[PDB]
Amino acid sequence: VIKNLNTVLDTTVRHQKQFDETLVNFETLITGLKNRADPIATSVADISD
Amino acid sequence: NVLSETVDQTSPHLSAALDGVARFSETIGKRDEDVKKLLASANKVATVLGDR
Repeated sequence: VIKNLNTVLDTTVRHQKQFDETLVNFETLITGLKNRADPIATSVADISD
Repeated sequence: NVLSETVDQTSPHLSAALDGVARFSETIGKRDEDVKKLLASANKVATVLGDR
């Protein structure tokens, strides 16, 4: 457990800057999509129809 | 007298506790560098998680 957790943690630390930025970027993207979810879902359904 | 009574009562149950504590303490004690490196990397990742 210690060895494998150390491996995963050092892999994450190597990209700590990107791992930190991706949370904020994903939150911004998902919030922006949620604020227009109903038109987006309506449009997807209309495209399929 | 109280110390004598305590040592008389708690002696038969002491060897097993000593053996178990020694084994479990040596589980971590022979991995000190690994444990400390794990704690440092966990500090970094957990700080990233907590800030966001």
